[PDB]
Amino acid sequence: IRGWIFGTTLDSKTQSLLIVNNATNVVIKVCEFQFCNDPFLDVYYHKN
Amino acid sequence: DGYFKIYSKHTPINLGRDLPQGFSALEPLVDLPIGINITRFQTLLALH
Amino acid sequence: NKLDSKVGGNYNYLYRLFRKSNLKPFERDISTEIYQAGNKPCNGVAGFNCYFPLRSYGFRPTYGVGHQPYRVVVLSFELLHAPATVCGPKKSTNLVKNKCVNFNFNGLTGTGVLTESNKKFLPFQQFGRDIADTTDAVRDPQTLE
Amino acid sequence: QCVNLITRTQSYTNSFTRGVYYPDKVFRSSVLHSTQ
Ligand SMILES: *[C@@H]1O[C@H](CO)[C@@H](O[C@@H]2O[C@H](CO)[C@@H](O[C@H]3O[C@H](CO)[C@@H](O)[C@H](O)[C@@H]3O)[C@H](O)[C@H]2NC(C)=O)[C@H](O)[C@H]1NC(C)=O
Ligand SMILES: *[C@@H]1O[C@H](CO)[C@@H](O[C@@H]2O[C@H](CO)[C@@H](O[C@H]3O[C@H](CO)[C@@H](O)[C@H](O)[C@@H]3O)[C@H](O)[C@H]2NC(C)=O)[C@H](O)[C@H]1NC(C)=O
Ligand SMILES: *[C@@H]1O[C@H](CO)[C@@H](O)[C@H](O)[C@H]1NC(C)=O
Repeated sequence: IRGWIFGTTLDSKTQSLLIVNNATNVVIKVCEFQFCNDPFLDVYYHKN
Repeated sequence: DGYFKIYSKHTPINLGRDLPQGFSALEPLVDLPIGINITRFQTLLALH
Repeated sequence: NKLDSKVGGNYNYLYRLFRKSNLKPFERDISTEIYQAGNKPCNGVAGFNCYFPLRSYGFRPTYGVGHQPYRVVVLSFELLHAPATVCGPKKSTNLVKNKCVNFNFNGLTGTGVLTESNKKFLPFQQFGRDIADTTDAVRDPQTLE
Repeated sequence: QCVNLITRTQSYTNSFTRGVYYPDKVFRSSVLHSTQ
């Protein structure tokens, strides 16, 4: 469990707040995001 | 007033049950004025 | 007008005549959706007596005085309650203890003796208060004790 | 990549004494403080 979305409409019609955490430091941004009905994070071993 | 306030805590707990009877207050940790409406929210899961 | 007005006009200074209700304090709305100023559902880019936000001012230099551009800045701030980070060009003195002095800490002026406390302030706290609602302890802003 | 995946189910619980927080950034000790 790592972060949150907060907003009024979540579909880029108006601005909305995103909080994301990871292994160190957090990022916060307020934007006209078009979120996905399921916002989630993937972290995986990239061979390259 | 357009200001988004974040408070938090963590506490070790013995395996009676989560949300145990007892006490601990949340300290303020982050603050930021988004200057927008909020009506709804969700949370980011991290899949492996 | 000397730098924001133009003889062709400067119609990029948009303002909103219409909103479904009055917004609260320090809130800006930039959504471009049609407003139902007609009694029936105006949908899409147009409708009967219906609008987007209002057309900008004719910011033309000849318009006349009190009616041309006026650049405004409003400085909104709070003070005397919390760990400060922006202030006036006043010099710090050295700190003296166990003697009666007119102190000032981050603009908190007063008269008293300053002493080594035994108080565990949490990092977010600048001032400590009493039953009479007056400051009886303070965290020095140069060396954190 | 607009994937659906989250299967969320819920129950209900008593939050006995939890979620109290320091109401303002002023130090206070050995006192009972009434705050709204
Ligand atoms: C947790 O996720 C953070 C992003 O959500 C991530 O922050 C990003 O870190 C990288 C590497 O420091 C930055 O990349 C930039 O680094 C320099 C800037 O001069 C350039 O050489 C690069 O081309 C690139 O621009 C990102 O800018 C930075 N993102 C933000 C929003 O600050 C953290 O590093 C992640 N933490 C861990 C432990 O992985
Ligand atoms: C913050 O965002 C909220 C969601 O956009 C918004 O609430 C919405 O307000 C409008 C206007 O009151 C409602 O519109 C409906 O109002 C009544 C029914 O309640 C009808 O007469 C109208 O035809 C229309 O259907 C929205 O339904 C309402 N939505 C919710 C979830 O409450 C707030 O007004 C916004 N506040 C600010 C300051 O921007
Ligand atoms: C005063 O400013 C200098 C330069 O930034 C800094 O090295 C010093 O630590 C400051 N004084 C105190 C008491 O921290």
